[PDB]
Amino acid sequence: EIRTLTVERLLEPLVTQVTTLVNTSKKAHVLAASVEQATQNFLEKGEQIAKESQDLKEELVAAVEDVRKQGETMRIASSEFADDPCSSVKRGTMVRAARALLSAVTRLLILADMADVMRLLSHLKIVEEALEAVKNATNEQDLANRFKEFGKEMVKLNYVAARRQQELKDPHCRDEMAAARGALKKNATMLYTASQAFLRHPDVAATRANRDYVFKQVQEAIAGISSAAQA
Repeated sequence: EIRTLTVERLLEPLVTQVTTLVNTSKKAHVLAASVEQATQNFLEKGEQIAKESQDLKEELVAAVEDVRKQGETMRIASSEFADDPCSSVKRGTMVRAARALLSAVTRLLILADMADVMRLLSHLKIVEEALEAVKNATNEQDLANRFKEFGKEMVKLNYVAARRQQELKDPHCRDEMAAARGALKKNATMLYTASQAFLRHPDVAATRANRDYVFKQVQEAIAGISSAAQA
């Protein structure tokens, strides 16, 4: 089971059409027709997904093509089944074709989910590194510049993470991710202020300790986002 509203919404229609068709001459052709409809509009959504993706693009395209083939096989098998409903052999061919189709679909979706997660994680690593550079700055000018860079990454990460957050079906996961994201945002300001406090008083041990501690909180928050995002 993969939990994502996009996955569930793309899956639902096709799977229900197919399941119904597998569970039952004029009307059989109708069911087959519905399955073909579901198949083709799912195919639309799929090639769109393939286009939009920035990670694992080629693979997604291939997976879409594979869905196209299994869809054709399924159509043929299902019409030949429709023409002769009580045929056990034709039924068997149809059902095998159906399993093959759903499997292809499933592969496509799992691949896609993986692409999304990988985008998010890429952003997270980039932001983590930018904040580490904030932590390690040695004067007010370079601190300001590293924070400038961090901001530019942070805005990319924020939409991606929010999008992901919107996809999670389980509200426990959803809200957990919201808290990790809030914590990251909060700790970025605290990191900046702590680094400022250290630069202003490098003599005082408390400041270096607090800066270090905050950066640890940042790392926890980031880990928390990636964890909650992978359900």
